[PDB]
Amino acid sequence: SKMNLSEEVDLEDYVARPDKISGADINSICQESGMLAVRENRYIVLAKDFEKAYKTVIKKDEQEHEFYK
Amino acid sequence: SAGFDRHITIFSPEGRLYQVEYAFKAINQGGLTSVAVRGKDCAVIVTQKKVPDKLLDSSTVTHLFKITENIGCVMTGMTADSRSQVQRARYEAANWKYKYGYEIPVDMLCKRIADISQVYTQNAEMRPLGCCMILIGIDEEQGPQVYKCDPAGYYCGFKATAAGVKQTESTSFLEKKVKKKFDWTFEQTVETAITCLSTVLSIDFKPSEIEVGVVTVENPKFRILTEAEIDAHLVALAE
Amino acid sequence: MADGGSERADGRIVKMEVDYSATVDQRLPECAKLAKEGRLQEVIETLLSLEKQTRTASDMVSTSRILVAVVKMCYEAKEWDLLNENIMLLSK
Amino acid sequence: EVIELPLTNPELFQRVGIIPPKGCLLYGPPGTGKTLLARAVASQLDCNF
Amino acid sequence: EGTSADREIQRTLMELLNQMDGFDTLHRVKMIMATNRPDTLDPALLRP
Amino acid sequence: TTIMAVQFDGGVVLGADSRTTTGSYIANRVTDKLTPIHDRIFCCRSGSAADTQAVADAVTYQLGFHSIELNEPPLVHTAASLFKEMCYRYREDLMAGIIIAGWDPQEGGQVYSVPMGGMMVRQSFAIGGSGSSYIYGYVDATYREGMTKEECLQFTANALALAMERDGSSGGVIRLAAIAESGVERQVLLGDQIP
Amino acid sequence: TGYDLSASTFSPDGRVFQVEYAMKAVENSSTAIGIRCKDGVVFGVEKLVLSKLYEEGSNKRLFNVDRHVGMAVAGLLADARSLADIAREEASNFRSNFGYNIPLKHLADRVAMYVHAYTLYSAVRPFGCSFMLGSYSVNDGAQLYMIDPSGVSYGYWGCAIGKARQAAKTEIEKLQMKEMTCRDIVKEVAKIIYIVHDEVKDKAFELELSWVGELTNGRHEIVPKDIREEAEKYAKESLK
Amino acid sequence: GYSFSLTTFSPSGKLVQIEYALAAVAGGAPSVGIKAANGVVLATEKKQKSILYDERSVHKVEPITKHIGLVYSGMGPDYRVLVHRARKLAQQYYLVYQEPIPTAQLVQRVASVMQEYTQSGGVRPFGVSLLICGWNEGRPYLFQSDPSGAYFAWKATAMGKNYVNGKTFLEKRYNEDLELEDAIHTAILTLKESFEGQMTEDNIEVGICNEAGFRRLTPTEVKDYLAAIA
Ligand SMILES: CC(C)C[C@@H](C=O)NC(=O)[C@H](CC(C)C)NC(=O)[C@H](CC(C)C)NC(=O)OCc1ccccc1
Repeated sequence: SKMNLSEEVDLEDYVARPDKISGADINSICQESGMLAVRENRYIVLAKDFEKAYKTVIKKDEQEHEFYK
Repeated sequence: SAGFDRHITIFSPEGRLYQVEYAFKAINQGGLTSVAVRGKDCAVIVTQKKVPDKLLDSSTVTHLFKITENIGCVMTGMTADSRSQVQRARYEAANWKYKYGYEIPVDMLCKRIADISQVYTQNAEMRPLGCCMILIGIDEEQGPQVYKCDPAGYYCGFKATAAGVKQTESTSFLEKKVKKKFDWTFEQTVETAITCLSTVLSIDFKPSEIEVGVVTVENPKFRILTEAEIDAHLVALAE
Repeated sequence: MADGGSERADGRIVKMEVDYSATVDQRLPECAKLAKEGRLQEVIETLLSLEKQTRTASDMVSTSRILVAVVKMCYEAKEWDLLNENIMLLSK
Repeated sequence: EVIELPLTNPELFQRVGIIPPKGCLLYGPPGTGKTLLARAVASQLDCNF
Repeated sequence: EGTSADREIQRTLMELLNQMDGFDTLHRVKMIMATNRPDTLDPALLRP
Repeated sequence: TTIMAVQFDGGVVLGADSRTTTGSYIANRVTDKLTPIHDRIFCCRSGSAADTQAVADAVTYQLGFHSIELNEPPLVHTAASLFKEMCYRYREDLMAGIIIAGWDPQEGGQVYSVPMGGMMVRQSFAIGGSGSSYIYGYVDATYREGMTKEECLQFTANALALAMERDGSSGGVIRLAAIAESGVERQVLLGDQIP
Repeated sequence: TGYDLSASTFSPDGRVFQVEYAMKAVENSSTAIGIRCKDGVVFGVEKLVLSKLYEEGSNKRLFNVDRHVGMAVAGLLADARSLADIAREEASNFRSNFGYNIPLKHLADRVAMYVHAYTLYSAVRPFGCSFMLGSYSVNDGAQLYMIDPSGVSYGYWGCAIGKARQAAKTEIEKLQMKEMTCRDIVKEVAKIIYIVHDEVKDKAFELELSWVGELTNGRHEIVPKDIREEAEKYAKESLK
Repeated sequence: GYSFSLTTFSPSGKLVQIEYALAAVAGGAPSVGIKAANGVVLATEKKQKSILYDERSVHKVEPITKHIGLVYSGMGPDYRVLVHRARKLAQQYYLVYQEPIPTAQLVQRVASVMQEYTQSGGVRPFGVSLLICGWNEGRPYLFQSDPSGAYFAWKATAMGKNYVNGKTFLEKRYNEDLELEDAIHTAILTLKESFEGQMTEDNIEVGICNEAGFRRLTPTEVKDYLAAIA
């Protein structure tokens, strides 16, 4: 509600997707999605901006060594 | 955690193996990167060859090694360690013909090479070996096959694989390319492999630096591409 | 070499004026030799630039003597292709 | 780019609603970007740091 | 962190995060942590 | 049973019969005595089927490792030396006589005869087996220095054919192989060269 | 660093310190220079006389691995003599089983494997000596290889092992090794050793020169006396 | 000084190194085993780190004998070593007694192999946990062998990340009079609870041991069960 938002983005689609997203992680997805719009000079955050940040936030293993499964 | 299993191959709180994890880092200590790309009917290995001094033979310094007529590998890691693995892989491939009456499947060479590595981790009195091996060969009923093994003993089949200092970025370029639906022909696979090194390193290397080894369905033998052939591909991709 | 590049420019400028278009194609290997040459990496680049400058005159010919704006696009990609063989880290 | 957008227009960041990023980390090899370029940024923004 | 002296600097870094956002942010001043000097980088700090 | 090798300037012509015999029974009327030890090296085997099959397979494995290890085509002299070392070491155990004939770039087409003792001799023409005793005269009579591959192919087919007729052990089909820089051409003569 | 003590233990970054400590001892040793001329490979060692009581030829740093192959060693001599024996054995077995004189490329790979094995096991320290192998064959031509204490072997048109490896390599690059005749090359080797001798710091030194080539008919004989004397004269005049 | 060796007793309780091995088993891909009235169904989460890794190469659910199958949670290299040894012991039993090894006996023999590594010395214990399944004696059998060498039988069990969440899910939905097909649905559901992503035919590998043998389900078959709910 604080950010301008696309006004066409469906926030529910991101919520329906699973993953162990903490409150801090959810804050990162929203803040990064707004930041990505600022980087591309868009005053209104866009649906595509949310997905890229969402993937960035779900870094998950990120590194790891494959063995240790 | 650190200060626990740092000096021995023993378990740590959280079940982490420090000495084996350090071995993956030693592959990067080599300072070289390799990329391997599978194709509709082709498997291509590309590596960067750095000649440190003019007074050194380009032919002698090769990280592309044939293991069997139909099987070739690229070794990334400490040079001595890479060569020891090559002798073991050649011996195991030869035994497979000697004890089973047929040539080793590329999948089977990896399991045998990985199993030797795993034993070194479980039992002490051995350094894990600072090298990673990528094996390319054509298997009837499996198509061209690209396979990779790790110091830990992990082995896997990869549509495209990279190793060395730039592995993470190289895989990232490969991920975008692989995501594209189009399959890659011999020209495209040589191009994708060379471009992957080019984008990751930004060298725009001359024909001498890149060493390319290719195995094809039409010519099953592993062939080390000559410098002239390497240049012809390098000029064409630039257009 | 700088003397060779000046000779190349002088030799083909007359030929280019006489020829409809093939002479630019004829001087393209000379451009390749200069792109390959890295002995100076500066004067050799200017000789390549002189060849590109003759290519710009050929584009003026392409708009006028040849069909207007037909081969200029092909030459523009070709000049980019000449740069492609030796990018030199986007320098020189 | 990251520093200039809030510095030129904090209100534009406020319209987006994202807090302007407080800081960025110049991780780099020591001396080459640590001994030098530490105060070069001050000239880039044209102010003492 | 140590018996004689603990990670006071790490506590200061957490305090710095609190100072950077909310209580002390005005005049569009950027508190850039442009330093490769710290051996350890806080993961929470890395968060956007 | 009957095995023979002749060395022309550019290669070697190797031939043998097709009979494996237990007593007076023929176990196989169509036996390939000649076996490829490597791409351009072949060995014709006489003596005990089991002992010959084993030593040949063992040498093929050792030579293959040596060639990949050295990244060079294998010399015939090494291939003969690998067969000789095994035969001499296991002389009492094995009952095999082998003719190792192959083309090597360094020394050209060459024929090496390892008798059952494990001795090794390089010979312009070598004949071996039960039938060899019968054709010793024809071999040292019709051999002329500088015979062409076609002449050598005719000589082997004729000499093996004459021995096969005399020796009960040797009979059936004549298997002929010519090894050269180009490679190996294998022909089966269905008992031709009748005299 | 704590992790430096065992050859079996990798450092956290991913390197083995024990292998590195072996190389530094090789660096402390007097330089040995080898140049691959088209007709064979010529080896010279800056052997350092000590005490003067020791008779000439004592503590030789040049050894014959096989009649064709020859070796120059820089580092602890005792480790080198052991390596020479391992190589002499490998050459012995090769002629013994394969029937033909060992290809230099294969002998170098085998001796390197023995050096490599020492690095992976805690009980044995990694070898502390670096050696180079040179031989001449009609089939393979002249061949030169250098093996480091970590068991890494690669071909070199010219190579130097010891304190002055970098200084000597710069001098070696100037020589036209690809087409130079070996008899001329021997004189150049004497000069390169004399340039890197640092005689004031090293006091007395004795030059050892080894020759394998078409002139030597594929035998790694020591350069005949007088041929070395001329090379010594050429180097001394060039120095002044 | 304790917790660095398996050859020394804790100065009060038990050797810590075996417990650390259990920690590595806990850091593993989720594995769910559901014994059912007519069969045992075993499953694991197979997610490649990147799209490049081929999903048709190394297989997490691997047959050990015609009627016996194994699944693992823990370090992947260690699993292959015990997958080979378990298969070999099954063959040695066939040669000695001309009968396929009973599932209970195989677990005991596999457990003895795991215990040997836990024995004193440089050797470190296996970091894998196993879920042997069988249809021997006309009765479905599901068993677990831990790195320590203890063996237990589970009506349903989970190992690897979120074992507790899976076990609690199993407590709520597992009955006893359920056919293997119903058991397949429950096994897929438990993995879904701990699945960080959308399960796909490639993502989940499921293996069944009915009264016919242990057959890993074909990728197409796994997709049909993943589809239509579950
Ligand atoms: C290498 C062969 C192709 C040559 C072949 C010629 O027929 N030789 C033989 O076949 C020798 C006879 C030989 C001693 C005269 N006989 C055999 O190999 C036969 C096996 C048959 C099924 C083929 N008998 C056999 O091996 O068992 C008795 C024996 C065991 C060891 C040595 C010699 C004889």
